[PDB]
Formats: sequence, structure tokens, C-alpha cells
Amino acid sequence: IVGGYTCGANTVPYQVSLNSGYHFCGGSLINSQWVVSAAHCYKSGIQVRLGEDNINVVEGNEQFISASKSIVHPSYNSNTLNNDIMLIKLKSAASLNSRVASISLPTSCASAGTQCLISGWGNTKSSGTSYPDVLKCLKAPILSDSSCKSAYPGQITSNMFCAGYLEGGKDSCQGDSGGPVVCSGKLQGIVSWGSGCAQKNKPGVYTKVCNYVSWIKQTIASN
Ligand SMILES: NCCc1c[nH]cn1
Ligand SMILES: [Ca+2]
Repeated sequence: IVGGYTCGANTVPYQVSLNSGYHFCGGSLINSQWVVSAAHCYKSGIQVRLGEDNINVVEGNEQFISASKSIVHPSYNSNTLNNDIMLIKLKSAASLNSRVASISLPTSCASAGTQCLISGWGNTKSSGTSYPDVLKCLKAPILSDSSCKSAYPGQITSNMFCAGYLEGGKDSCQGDSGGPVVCSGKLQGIVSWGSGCAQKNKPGVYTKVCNYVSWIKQTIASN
């Protein structure tokens, strides 16, 4: 997260870190056994880390649970990043509490102008490279479809939205991939892609989760 703030330990209780020897992506806990992330975060040997603040230090609220299976969206295209969504099932159910909690799925799509919270352990620099150990947060509005398409000609599908600031300075970045965009207590987005970070007229692009609720529910119900 570039131009954000330190969230505070366990203040974003649905935020997970995906770890394969190291943090490589964010995710969102949506029930005791399931995490939603980006399809471009797919790899084998995933351990889900819940209750994290400092990802380099065991602080006492963590639960580390190995993934039993991952399900990339059937229509995910890695070239265009269309349908950039994946489900991860935990080998055992997380113990839910005030610091490890699920986030609700949307019942309807959020509009341009809706204020959201984007979070992650990604790069905090727009030119250089610096990775924080503690969770970073950014409050950001959803941008209009028209401004999103104008920012990225030929690249924005009906399964994507832009959020952030056309002036630059505040954005998600490398390592935030797969993490949450939460608006009014609903998971509306997944950190998906952009052109660099926090650059003028290049806001972050997010997977439009409301399009996937039926798939998520049906997949969970049979797996
Ligand atoms: N807005 C950029 C988010 C991102 C994803 N991967 C790398 N960067
Ligand atoms: Ca920790």
C-alpha cells in the first residue's frame, strides 16, 4: 500500500497473508474454512496465516492453517486478468474471534463514489521498494466505469473496477495482490492489477466480487 496508514494490529480481522515460505499475497476470510484471493496468486504449498499484524514476528493472535485445495475461477485468463478470483479451502476450520473474523459477501454491487478500505503488506513506495512488516490500510473511493476505462483503454472488463485517486500518490502495490477491498462491511473487491503504483491517472484495478457471489456460494456448498 502506497500513501496509506498503519491499520493497527488485528483491526482488519478478515485480512489473511498467504505464505509459501514467505508472504506472497493477501486474501480475505469469508467463513471458517474458506479464503478468497486473486487467481494470479495461485501456487502450490500455500499456508494461510490469519490474525497477522507483523508478518515477521509471532505476536500471539495468529492461526497458521495449510490449504487443502485451491480453486481458480474456471474462466480466469492470466493474460487479460479477466475473472481474477480464486478460492482456497483450509485444512481445518479457523477459530473465529474478534481478531480472526470473516467478511460478508456483497448482496449487490457497490457504486462509483463508494468509500472502501484496501489493505495489505505490499510495497509502500511508488518508485523504490520498501516492504512493511505490519498491515497497511488505505481509504479509497470506487471510480466510475468511464474514468476507469479512460485510464486503461482496452483493458477494463465488466469484472473489474478502479478504486483510488487519479492524481496518484495513494494506491495498492506489489504484495497487496489478492487482498480485500471492503466497502460498508462487504467484500467488493480483490487487489488485481495496475500500471506501477500510485501513478497519476493509473489507479488500482480490482476484481468485481459481486459478479462472483453465486460461484463462490455454489463452490463452497460442494467442496
Ligand atoms: N495497484 C497495483 C496492485 C498490484 C497488484 N500486483 C502488483 N500491484
Ligand atoms: Ca505475526
